[PDB]
Amino acid sequence: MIQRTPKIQVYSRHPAENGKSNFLNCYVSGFHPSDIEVDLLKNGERIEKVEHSDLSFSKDWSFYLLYYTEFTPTEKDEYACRVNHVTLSQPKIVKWDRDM
Amino acid sequence: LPFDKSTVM
Amino acid sequence: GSHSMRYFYTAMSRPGRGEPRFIAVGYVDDTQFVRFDSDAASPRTEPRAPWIEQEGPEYWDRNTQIFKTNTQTYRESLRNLRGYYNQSEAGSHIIQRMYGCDLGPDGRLLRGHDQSAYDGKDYIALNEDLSSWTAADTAAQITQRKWEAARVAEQLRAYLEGLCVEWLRRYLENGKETLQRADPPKTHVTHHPVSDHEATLRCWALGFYPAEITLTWQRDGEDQTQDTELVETRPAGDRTFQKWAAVVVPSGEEQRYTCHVQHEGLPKPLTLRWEP
Repeated sequence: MIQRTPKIQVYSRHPAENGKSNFLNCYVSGFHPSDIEVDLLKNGERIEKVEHSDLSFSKDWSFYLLYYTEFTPTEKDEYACRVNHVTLSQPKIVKWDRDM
Repeated sequence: LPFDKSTVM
Repeated sequence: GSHSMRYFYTAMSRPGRGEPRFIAVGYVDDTQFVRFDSDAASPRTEPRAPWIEQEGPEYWDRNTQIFKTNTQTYRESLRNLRGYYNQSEAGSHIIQRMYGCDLGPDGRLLRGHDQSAYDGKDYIALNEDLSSWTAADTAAQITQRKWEAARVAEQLRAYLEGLCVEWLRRYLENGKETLQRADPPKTHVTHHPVSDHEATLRCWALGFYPAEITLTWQRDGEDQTQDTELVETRPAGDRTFQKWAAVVVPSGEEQRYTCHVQHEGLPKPLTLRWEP
C-alpha cells in the first residue's frame, strides 16, 4: 500500500510572550492512512485536555488535523508534540521553538 | 447543503 | 472575491474493529461549517461555524438523513471495492470523496467538482463537462457503469449548477462578516545567525484569511525558489493562517534580500527587508 508520513509543525496561535496565556498547536498534515496518535507534551509529560479539529483532507487526498491546548509559555518550560503513525517505527517528537 | 443522492460504487 | 463550497467524505474500514466509520465535513473556502461522524455517541449533523446555527430543524434533519444514508452506502462501496481489487478481508481501506462548486467574483458558477479516491489514489472523477467520468482503472470502470445506469452525472450536474451554488450564495450572505472579509497578513522579518559568515532571514505572515498567500525571497530582484525554505501554510486555530519563508544569507549581505507578500486582504502587495 502507498502510505504517506505526517509533516509536523509545533507553534503558538499568537506570538509567544512569557507569562501570557496562549494556545499551543500541533499541526499534522500530508499523511495517509488517517489513523494517527498525537499528544502535546509539557516537560516530557502528556497534557490532558487537548482538543482537535475534525478529520479533513487536502487536494492530494492527504489528511490533516490540528491538535491544540491553552498554555502559558515560560523561559524554562519545554513544550513538544509526540506523533505516531503506521509509517513511523517509533513516535516522533518535535519540540516547540518560538522562532519556528 | 450536501448532494442528496447516495449511489453505491 | 472568488468562493467555493466543498464536502469531504472519508469512509474507512477497520476489520475486527466494527463497521466502517463515515465522516463528512463541509467547507465554504477555508471555513468548516458542518460535521457528521458515524462514530459519535449520537450521530447527527453538527454546526461548526456560527453563521450556520440560524438554519432550522428541517435543515439539520435533511443533512442527517443524507449522511446516515451515505454511511450505509459507503459501507457497501468499501465491500465492493475490496472485491474489485481481490483484496483480503484483513486490511483496512479508505474511500474519500470531495465535491462542490466554485463561484467567480460575479457569483457565477465557474466549475463543479466530484472526485473519489481509494486508499489515497484517484479512483473515479466527474469531468469538467459534468456529463462524463474519468475511471482510473478496470475496477473504477465497474463503478462508472453503475453510475451511468443510475444517471449520477446528470443528478450531480443539476446539484452543482443548482442547489450547490444556491446554498453557497446563501451561506456567503449569512456569514458575510467573516466569509467575505479578507484578513491581511501581519508581517515581519527575523534574523537568526547560523555561523560567523551566515544568518537566516525569516519572513513571517500571521493572522491572514483566506489561506491562499504567496511568500517569496528575492536576492538583487531575482527569485530564490531553490534556496527558500517554505513551511506549509498552517491554521492558527482562530480561523486565521500562518506561514514563513526562510533564506540563509551571507552575513553582511542582508540588504540585498527582499521578502514579497501577496494576499487578498492587502490594499497593495508588500516588500519587506530585515530592519536591524
